Amino acid sequence: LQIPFAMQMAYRFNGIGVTQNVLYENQKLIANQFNSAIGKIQDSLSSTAS
Amino acid sequence: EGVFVSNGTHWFVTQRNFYEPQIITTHNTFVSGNCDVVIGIVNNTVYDPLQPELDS
Ligand SMILES: *[C@@H]1O[C@H](CO)[C@@H](O)[C@H](O)[C@H]1NC(C)=O
Ligand SMILES: *[C@@H]1O[C@H](CO)[C@@H](O)[C@H](O)[C@H]1NC(C)=O
Ligand SMILES: *[C@@H]1O[C@H](CO)[C@@H](O)[C@H](O)[C@H]1NC(C)=O
Repeated sequence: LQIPFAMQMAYRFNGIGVTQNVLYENQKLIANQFNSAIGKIQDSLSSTAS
Repeated sequence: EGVFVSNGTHWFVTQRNFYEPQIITTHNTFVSGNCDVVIGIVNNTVYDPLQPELDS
């Protein structure tokens, strides 16, 4: 069943007991923290095999 | 709890897993701050069942 990704993330916040408005008010911060955190995976696995 | 929904003329609130449309009210919804912060927010009336009780 399709749903907009920002609303799926608001439900996944509401699942950990953080109220939905915390995501919609901080959506740019959360998107930037996520995009940056995936960049560190890409750089970690690129940097070393271990 | 639930999600906001429309079919191109009215806005309703439903539970997530089975279509059950309700009028949008101060009982079905909570406030947080002003309009200008939320991406994709829409303009609709929210009903308040106290106001007809004060009018009657
Ligand atoms: C959908 O469209 C019909 C015709 O305008 C209307 O009667 C109905 O209340 C609307 N419901 C929603 C969810 O928009
Ligand atoms: C949704 O997509 C349309 C283009 O199809 C765009 O004009 C609109 O600004 C977008 N709205 C949101 C809330 O992202
Ligand atoms: C919502 O309502 C306000 C006040 O009537 C208006 O300034 C604004 O342009 C409206 N926005 C939309 C998306 O209709």
